[PDB]
Amino acid sequence: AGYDRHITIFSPEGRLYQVEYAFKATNQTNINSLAVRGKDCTVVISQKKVPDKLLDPTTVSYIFCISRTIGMVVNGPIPDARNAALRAKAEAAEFRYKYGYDMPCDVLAKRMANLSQIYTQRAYMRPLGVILTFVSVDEELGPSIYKTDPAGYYVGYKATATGPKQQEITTNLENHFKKSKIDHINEESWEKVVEFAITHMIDALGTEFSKNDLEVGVATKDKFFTLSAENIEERLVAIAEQD
Amino acid sequence: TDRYSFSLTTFSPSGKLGQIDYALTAVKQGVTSLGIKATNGVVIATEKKSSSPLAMSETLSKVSLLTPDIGAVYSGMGPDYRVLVDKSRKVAHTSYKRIYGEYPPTKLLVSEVAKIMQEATQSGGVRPFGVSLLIAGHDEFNGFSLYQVDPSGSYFPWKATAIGKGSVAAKTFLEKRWNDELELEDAIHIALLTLKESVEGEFNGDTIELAIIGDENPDLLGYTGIPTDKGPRFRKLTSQEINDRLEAL
Amino acid sequence: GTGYDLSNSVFSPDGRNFQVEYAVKAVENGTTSIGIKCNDGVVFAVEKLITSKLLVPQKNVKIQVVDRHIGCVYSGLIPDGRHLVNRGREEAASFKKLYKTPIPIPAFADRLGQYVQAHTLYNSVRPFGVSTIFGGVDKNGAHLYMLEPSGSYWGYKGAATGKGRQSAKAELEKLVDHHPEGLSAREAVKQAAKIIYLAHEDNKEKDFELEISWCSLSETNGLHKFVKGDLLQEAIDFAQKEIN
Amino acid sequence: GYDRALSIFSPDGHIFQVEYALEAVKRGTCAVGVKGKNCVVLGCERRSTLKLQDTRITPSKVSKIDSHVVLSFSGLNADSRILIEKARVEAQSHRLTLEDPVTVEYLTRYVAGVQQRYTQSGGVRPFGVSTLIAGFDPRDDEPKLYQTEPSGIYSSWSAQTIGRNSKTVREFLEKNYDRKEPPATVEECVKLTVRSLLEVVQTGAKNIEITVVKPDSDIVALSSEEINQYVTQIEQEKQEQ
Amino acid sequence: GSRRYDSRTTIFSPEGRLYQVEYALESISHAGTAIGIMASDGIVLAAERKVTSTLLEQDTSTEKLYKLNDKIAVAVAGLTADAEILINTARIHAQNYLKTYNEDIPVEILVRRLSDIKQGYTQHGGLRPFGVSFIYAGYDDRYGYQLYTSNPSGNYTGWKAISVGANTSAAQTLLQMDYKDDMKVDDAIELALKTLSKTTDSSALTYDRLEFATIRKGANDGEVYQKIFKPQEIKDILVKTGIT
Amino acid sequence: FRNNYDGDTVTFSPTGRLFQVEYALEAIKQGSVTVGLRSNTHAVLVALKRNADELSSYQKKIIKCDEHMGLSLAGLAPDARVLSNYLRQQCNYSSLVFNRKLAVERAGHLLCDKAQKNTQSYGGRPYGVGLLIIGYDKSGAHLLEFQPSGNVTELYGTAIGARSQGAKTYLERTLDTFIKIDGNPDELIKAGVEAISQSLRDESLTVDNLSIAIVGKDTPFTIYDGEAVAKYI
Amino acid sequence: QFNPYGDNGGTILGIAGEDFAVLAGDTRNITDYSINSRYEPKVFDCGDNIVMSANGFAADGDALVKRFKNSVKWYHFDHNDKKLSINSAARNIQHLLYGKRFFPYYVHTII
Amino acid sequence: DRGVSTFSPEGRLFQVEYSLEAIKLGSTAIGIATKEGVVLGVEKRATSPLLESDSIEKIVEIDRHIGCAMSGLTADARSMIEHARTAAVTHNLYYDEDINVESLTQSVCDLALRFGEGASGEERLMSRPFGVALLIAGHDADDGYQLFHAEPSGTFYRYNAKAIGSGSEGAQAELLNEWHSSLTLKEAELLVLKILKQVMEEKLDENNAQLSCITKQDGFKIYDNEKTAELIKELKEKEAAE
Amino acid sequence: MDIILGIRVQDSVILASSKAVTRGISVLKDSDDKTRQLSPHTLMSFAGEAGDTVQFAEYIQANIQLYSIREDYELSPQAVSSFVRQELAKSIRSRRPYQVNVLIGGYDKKKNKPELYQIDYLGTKVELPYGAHGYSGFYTFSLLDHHYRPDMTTEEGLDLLKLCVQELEKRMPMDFKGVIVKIVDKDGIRQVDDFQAQ
Repeated sequence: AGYDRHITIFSPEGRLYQVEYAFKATNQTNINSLAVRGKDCTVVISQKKVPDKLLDPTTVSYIFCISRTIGMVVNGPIPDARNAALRAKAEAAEFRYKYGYDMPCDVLAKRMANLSQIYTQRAYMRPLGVILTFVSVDEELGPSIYKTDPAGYYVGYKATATGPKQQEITTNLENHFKKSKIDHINEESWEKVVEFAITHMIDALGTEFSKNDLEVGVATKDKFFTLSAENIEERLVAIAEQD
Repeated sequence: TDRYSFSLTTFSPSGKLGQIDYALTAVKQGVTSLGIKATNGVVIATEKKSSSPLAMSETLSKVSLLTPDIGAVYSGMGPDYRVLVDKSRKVAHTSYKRIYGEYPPTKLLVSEVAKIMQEATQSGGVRPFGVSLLIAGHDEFNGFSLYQVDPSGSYFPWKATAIGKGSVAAKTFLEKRWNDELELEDAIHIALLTLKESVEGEFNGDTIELAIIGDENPDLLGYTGIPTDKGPRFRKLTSQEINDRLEAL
Repeated sequence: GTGYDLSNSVFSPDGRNFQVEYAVKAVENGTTSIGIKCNDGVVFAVEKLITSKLLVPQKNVKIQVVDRHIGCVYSGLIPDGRHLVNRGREEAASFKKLYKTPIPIPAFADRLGQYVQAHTLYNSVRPFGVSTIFGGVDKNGAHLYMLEPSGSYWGYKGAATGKGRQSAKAELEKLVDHHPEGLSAREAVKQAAKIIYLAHEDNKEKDFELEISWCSLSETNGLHKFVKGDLLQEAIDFAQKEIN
Repeated sequence: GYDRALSIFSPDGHIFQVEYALEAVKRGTCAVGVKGKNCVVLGCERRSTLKLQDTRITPSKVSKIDSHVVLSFSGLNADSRILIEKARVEAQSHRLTLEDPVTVEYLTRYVAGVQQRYTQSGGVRPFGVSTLIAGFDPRDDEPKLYQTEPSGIYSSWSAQTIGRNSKTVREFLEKNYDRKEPPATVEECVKLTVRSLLEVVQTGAKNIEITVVKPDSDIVALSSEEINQYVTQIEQEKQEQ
Repeated sequence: GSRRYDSRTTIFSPEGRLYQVEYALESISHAGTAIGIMASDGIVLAAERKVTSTLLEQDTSTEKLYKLNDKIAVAVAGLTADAEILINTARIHAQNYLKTYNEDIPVEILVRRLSDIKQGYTQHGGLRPFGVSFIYAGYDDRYGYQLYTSNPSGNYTGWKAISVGANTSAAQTLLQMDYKDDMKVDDAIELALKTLSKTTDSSALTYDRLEFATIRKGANDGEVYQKIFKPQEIKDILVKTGIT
Repeated sequence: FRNNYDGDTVTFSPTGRLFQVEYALEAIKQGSVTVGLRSNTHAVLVALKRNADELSSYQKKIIKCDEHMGLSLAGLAPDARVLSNYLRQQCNYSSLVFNRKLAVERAGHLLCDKAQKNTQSYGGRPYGVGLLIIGYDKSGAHLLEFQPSGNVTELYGTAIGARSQGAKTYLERTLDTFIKIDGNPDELIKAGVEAISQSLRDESLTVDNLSIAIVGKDTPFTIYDGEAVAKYI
Repeated sequence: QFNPYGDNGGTILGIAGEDFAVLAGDTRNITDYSINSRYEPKVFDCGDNIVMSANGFAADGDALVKRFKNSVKWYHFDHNDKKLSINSAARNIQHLLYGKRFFPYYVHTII
Repeated sequence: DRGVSTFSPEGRLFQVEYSLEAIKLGSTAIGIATKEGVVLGVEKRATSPLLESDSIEKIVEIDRHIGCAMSGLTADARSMIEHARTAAVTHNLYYDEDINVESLTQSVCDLALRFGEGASGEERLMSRPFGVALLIAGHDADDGYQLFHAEPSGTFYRYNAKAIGSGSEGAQAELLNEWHSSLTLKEAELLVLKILKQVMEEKLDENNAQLSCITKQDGFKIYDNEKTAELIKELKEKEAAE
Repeated sequence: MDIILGIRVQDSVILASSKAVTRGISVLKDSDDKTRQLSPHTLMSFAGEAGDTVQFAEYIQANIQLYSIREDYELSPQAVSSFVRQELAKSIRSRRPYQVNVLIGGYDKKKNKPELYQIDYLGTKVELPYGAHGYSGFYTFSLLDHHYRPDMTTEEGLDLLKLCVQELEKRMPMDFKGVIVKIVDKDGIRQVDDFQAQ
């Protein structure tokens, strides 16, 4: 009559409250993130909020380069975010050593999702309060987005969004794909795809952006990289001339 | 440092095992899935419940191949099912194929899956699995079979059954329509009719996952050369193959 | 029913780990300490409450060295800080053994990051009762870091924690604004002394002892060294001249 | 593994788990033992909640540890098997290294030690068993009777009982058994054993089993009729008076 | 730590009973009924399935009667999963005995082993007991036909006729009324059906809800035979006694 | 209040306190009084010993660690044994492996790190004893105060135990007088005995009751008992 | 293959008198045909009025003397500064040596 | 529940204090030291007249020069005695001499703290403290005849005289008055009997009371039932006078 | 090696074992009983490596005596032999295998038949009419091949052993100091004390 909400055991209704409260934890950083697929690229966008003037902005980041090919964005407290990062980086390197090819995006998602399921079932391990969005241009499946949560769930996406205002981004993105009647962003260069992601982010949040408010990672053939404040600024000048 | 070496599932004064009861409640909320056994095959089906319009439900397999002749589907907690599919596939090799040089018969693999679910019912520091499984298979000396596996680790053989959200109404629909002389093509027809009652939303090849355990597929083997290798009895129907059958419904 | 604050690795309904927040309370309860990043290094400073005339001066050293190039200072439960530096030293030695190079600062930060974070994952351990300020010089510039009991850390232009964190953070912010190009190591030593003296207003009931250490590429060759003698006295003199 | 301290002290200096173990001994069927001049007699009661059993295959309440020492118990039957097995092994181990069978004192001291161990080890509850251990030391013609309890304490008795209504039968033995002169005959020693049981047992055709151990590994279990003869005679002793 | 969530499965009530054992027995009293009856020339095992559907398969199913050996079989009342774990260790123990001594395991030895494993979960480990009761039917050249029972408390006893599971009180009265020592196996089969028929929680007693097993000595072979009754064989043995 | 939070060591209070550590500190406060002090040439330990009866022994509070080092206890005697015996091993390791007398400051750091571990892990309790360590190494005379929380502090003089506030007040006043007792053992012991009387309050200190330890420049760590302390009364 | 032993030469000699006892030893230390040291002390004061020498392989000899000195130290700690009687030392050294029965100290030792 | 080795707000170990209450429920034990030898005495306390009183062994030998008396949960003392005996013989094997009465005790007390439920430091596996106190009495060359009291806490006090168990505070009040530095061994013999007679529930005799001593010359010896009865007879006649 | 012989007749098993124990150039004992009683109706004789010989025998003795008490029953010779074999067959691939050869001589009270088992140090068990271990067999096997009949009385069996012992005393280099002879029948085990100068 009390302790079924403290550890990961079933409640009379068939629920795991520790897992539910872990979802709540993912919204603690108050940051929204989204991901979109281009013709041959994949873009992650995340908000960057630096409340302190004493912080070094270049270290405040929730995007991680897991391998040469895989990139990951995280919603949730940073200690948990970096816990998941290091594990994923280790898991990717180990995969390469044992199997002789680079770990595909969707497999690393599965492996991380499986690891979460464990903290869901074992009592001494608490779930991590994070949602992990893996992106790459996989050599078999093309541009790819895969996302895992504290429940141990994971699935692929045409596009995705995560954060406090997640629902507004999602229905905005759906409405674009109904009109376009296809599941990707029809553009050759990744530059315009990044431009699309920001444009459709502002539109759904109703807040303008400067170079220090955002954070952009891009995945291409044989490379994943994160943009500098200056590359974002260049990209912001392009969208301003559009309207 | 895990100090949880005691059971989390124990007996209450009434004799109930609380955690197993609660695991069954979780399965009850889960999406409806079913199984039907024909004279010349078995069919297992479920609904691909979309978590978002943006998600790609093709990447989410609710149906899984265990051995080339054995398949599985579920109701309840997806995560739990996924890791169970992984363990079951491995145990089929380590406890059977690596010893006897052939794939385990349906009853024994089921027995081994059940065994894994039992341990979570008793081992220190764990909760039961929040899934019920439906396993359809074929082995030379038993023919076609279908079993249900529960969170407690119990398994029963079924001629036809359904689990989850709308099991009660589905079981009643199956009793009316099942006979011991059903062909496979008929068993698929019934499966689609039963599932149409559970789905409120879109009912098509994209929102329904459906697999069979039937005849040997030589074109799906991948190689020719061994006469005593004729290929998998498990086949997942494509989005296109389901829609063809829905047009004559 | 509640009770989500009785065990370490437990989430409360609002997504928080209450035991970690309680650890912070022990940190806020502690002696104030700071860090300034300059154009070629880092400076560290700490308050030392003189409870009795029987405390031997210059002896109860709170600032610790990791390897030869990293300095660490912390607020809160002192023994927890030491344990964390002991781990740091092992972690650094492990790095400078597999790889020949002495451990990079971002690298070292994460090593402490993951260790502290590990103490928020299980109910059989307690979180750390310290916020830690550490940094030094490596292959590409100087770095300053601050690490919370949650395992959270960021890079800093200036950092502060403890009883007088308010006063300090305000003082540092004026330095960031007024000196955009950068402060020099020599100046940052003098300046740190003022920040500790001004942050003492909160704890001003008992007298204190100033302790400064620094790591500068052109002033200490990139090696962490303490400030003693002439430069230590000059810094106190500068702080005393701007406290009047 | 699991090492939770289950046997712990309470505010007034009691180990409640050891205390509750005795409550299981009180629940268990009655057991008695009286020592004559040249023999020890052990007596036990059989329950009759259900009577459709097979007595041949169901374990009789008096166990043999070695060919010269026996053990009877009151309490949880499943626990007692674990104690019996361990004592049987130690019995063999002693013959192996000392080249002589165990004394009754020693074999009791071992059992008592096992029980005591289970009262200050983590992850275990104490045994819900008290034992009566009886026999003769090798080359010795002097009778031995010992009692152990869940706390691990042991002592030797002229006469003793354990289990349900042992209070009432100990009462009987305290006024009847003479220290000046024990029962001189093997026959009259069994008489005192059945008499003391008939207080608690009810008129029992079964319900009472007797085992008689003499020196030099001479142990024998009495039949229904042999016991019945004592039952037929004892109840005719009262009617004359 | 974990102290807070520990059920403490293996401790005594102030009364002297074992909580978990008692509650596991309460669990079993709700399971399907099983019956064992010993005749002079063999043994009979019979079990009631409990709740079943029309669509349930009975061909492949043998969920309550399990073969341990060429000469020993069991009736299960309780959790099937829990039971299979115990059946499997007992199947192994029998083979170990045969490997070691080149002789088939005597029935009580196998029974004692299983009862000791059950007793284990009663004194140490911190794990819940097995929610299972067994009826053992077997033959050896020492005692001939033996019938044993074992429960979660690790306790075993020998029986001429016995029941486990649901309505044992009612079933025990009806057997104790009609059992006699000079019974023949075919009379014992009849008794077994007659008992179950009056203590069923169902409308009528049908073949598909029943499982039957006999352990005879071949009335021509001169050696011990086991028989698990096939669906049709129960259907036939049900018409003979006039239940249809 | 604490109820629910005094649980066990691995629990923080809402205010940020560790009650198990605090309750350990309380066991010291009810232990018998002991005083420490030093100049530059010598370091002095003075402990008042507590009996259980007039028929009992005055249980020893001073333990030798190495030829140059040792300590006094207040609180749980078993725990002082565990800690001193750990310090003996660390002193010995430094002698054997390095041929180096272990520095007094480094000895404090090891006890700190040992105590800290008992305050962060489930199952373990904090040590229930406070320690005064005197030593003479390569940097002159030293006196350290140990707290079960892990807190170590070097001091000119100090006191712990029952009524220790009188001795600590007196020592704080006497600072400039004792620190300059260089090259005279007796006159540092004399200052120690006058410090311990400020915490007496109840009884007169006697010949089989006082404990004295000294170490310094030309003096190895040695403990005086019985008729050997008669002069300082 | 690596050989863990060597011979460092030297000779020791002990004689007891009525109220005294002497323990002597040459100060020379050698390897094969080379002199390592003309003055390398081999007989040590171990405290408690005991003198000891371990002649043979000096590395095993120094380990043993170091281990006995340390044994004396702990005998004082564990037994309230009691003196180690020479008969007790002998027995203690027996145990020190026999501990390495299957990989021995190559010393002939006198106290 | 709440941890085993835990501190009360008063700064004491729960389990240890509760264990001290269990010793108070034990049978009385009384030691006295002289310059002719230490003397031990215990109350048998047979719970039933059928109990063969001489099987109550509450006095044990550790070595020819070290004896031991118990009080409380006596079953616990079996391993304590085992470790006392072993240590005494091991010391002899290692040093060709007798273990110091002092060093012998210290070793027993090292066991006393060896309880817990977790790992930090050196590993000790025991679930609860011992529920028994010990009196340890003997002689060595260094410090003569000695009497120690060893509590489950881990501490040991040397005593000129000590009582433990049920009527210990009453006995300790009497021992305070009756002890002096120049008692003869026989005067300490009668004393144990007098103080036992007083605090026992039963009328003291040769069956419910046992005597033991230790001299340098004859070692440790348990008094036989015929010898004890003579001293009780001697005591009764000396009480008759004044 | 020492002499370990065994012969099964109509209603009994007879075991004959050398009395000598020799180490180096000295005969240390001439009255050594090289046998153990495993149960009332089962006997085992043993020869081989110095220490291993008795240690194994007593380890087996204890194990069968433990079984006897546990089950209040005596195991058949077949059962006992199968136990001994398994024990040896285990040790044969261990760090230091037992080096003991044994003969098991029992009387199956259930079958009313004598049984003789020969098992060597490797765990090679075989049932035989007559058996021998070591160099003894090189003389006795062919002698018994000739003089053995399966229906002989116990008295005739002792005559047949005497013919082996005389042969071995004539043609073998070792003085094995005679034999101790034991009978295993329906009435258990007994020793033929007057075999020396019969």
